[PDB]
Amino acid sequence: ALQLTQSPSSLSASVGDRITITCRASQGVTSALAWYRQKPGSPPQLLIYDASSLESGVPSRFSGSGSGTEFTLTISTLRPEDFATYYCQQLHFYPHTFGGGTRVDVRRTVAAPSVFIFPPSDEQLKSGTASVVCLLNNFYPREAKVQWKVDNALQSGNSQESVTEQDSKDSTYSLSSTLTLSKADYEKHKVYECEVTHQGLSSPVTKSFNRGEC
Amino acid sequence: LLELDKWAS
Amino acid sequence: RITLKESGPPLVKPTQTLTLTCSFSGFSLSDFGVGVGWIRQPPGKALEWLAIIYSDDDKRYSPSLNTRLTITKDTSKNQVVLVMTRVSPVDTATYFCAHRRGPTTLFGVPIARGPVNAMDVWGQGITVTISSTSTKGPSVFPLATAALGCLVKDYFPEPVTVSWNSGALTSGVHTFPAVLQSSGLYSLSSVVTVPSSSLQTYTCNVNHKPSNTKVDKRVEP
Repeated sequence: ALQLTQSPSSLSASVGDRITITCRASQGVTSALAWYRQKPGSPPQLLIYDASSLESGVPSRFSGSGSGTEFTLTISTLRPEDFATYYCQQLHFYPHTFGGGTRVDVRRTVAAPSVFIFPPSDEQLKSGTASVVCLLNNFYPREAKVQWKVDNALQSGNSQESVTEQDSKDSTYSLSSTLTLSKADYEKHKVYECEVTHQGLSSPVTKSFNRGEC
Repeated sequence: LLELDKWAS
Repeated sequence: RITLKESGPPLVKPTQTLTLTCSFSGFSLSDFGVGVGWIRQPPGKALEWLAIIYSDDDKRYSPSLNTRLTITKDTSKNQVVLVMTRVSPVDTATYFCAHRRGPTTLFGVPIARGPVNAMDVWGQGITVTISSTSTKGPSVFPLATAALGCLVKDYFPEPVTVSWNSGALTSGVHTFPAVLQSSGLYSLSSVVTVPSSSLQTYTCNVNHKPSNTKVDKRVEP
């Protein structure tokens, strides 16, 4: 099965920068490779076809090169509309594989997330379920890791998380993580902990509370 | 084992 | 000018069959070497190639989905149909149809294949959700610089609107993308950050039109 790997998976830049994105294929795909730009809420838009041909109507700041297994897309002078996610696609072999994409976002100073933990409400508990949520507020870069721990037991498969789009003024991201347990399970433990790892933290920050503890 | 695209060769 | 547009049901239940239609203009599926493919994209995820059909009726399918996919064209109607059987929740995604150029010809003679190396025009995409769920209003719970918010849980289908203090509060608010729970119901949280000194009243106004469920919940420390 053909592998199409984009690098990097994420990239921070500023208006005016010159950036390059690469796509490497597990087997040669000759010149049959295309590059697309996709803005949130819209379909992907073709930038380069074959591997270096500029699609009609596309600004000349976009350029593509390479053949075989290595391809690169470069934007000479980043414009505001270029903050988006880019994808490469291989059309030499079926199936016509897409790369995993590379998110290009607005660069700003590193900022650790302010972390908060919320126990479930007594109102929810009456219904038989307990949702514990952890909030990582206004951080940068986007990469962050949350680990739930209950009486020091590492939790797995019982949490879901979602992230905001980069803030238009802050240039930061915020993330919410919800740990879900049945009321029975919730009442069988005491310490609920949200462990956070981020580039802005010299070491992991843990926010927690003791159930029942009044 | 990978099948070639309609326009390959 | 080429345009394509996807149509079909926004909601489908697990095990059911999903039929998607791509209606296009600006080209004909009788034009030499032209193709129409289908690509999907799960929320927040990467693009995944599904299938393609050409004007000579040659067809190809994603190997991991070929037992559930059928692609066909109706040349006279300028449409391409993709049928996916036995869908499951992992099939929820935005489905796109797209055009693929055939080789450039000169006096009806193919002279350049470079143009076929891309999908050049795409449809806006149609969002399809797979859930066994019925229309259901959310249960709203309190989440108590200070941070607070509201957990808008167990509703279907999207979307829901959340505002703070009837719209008067916008600064420091973060309403997160909903997550489709394993139960087939959505859940989201809206939080707001404020100066610890304020703890001013804070009320989240929740509205889920699909179920005509309106809720105002005051959140305090």
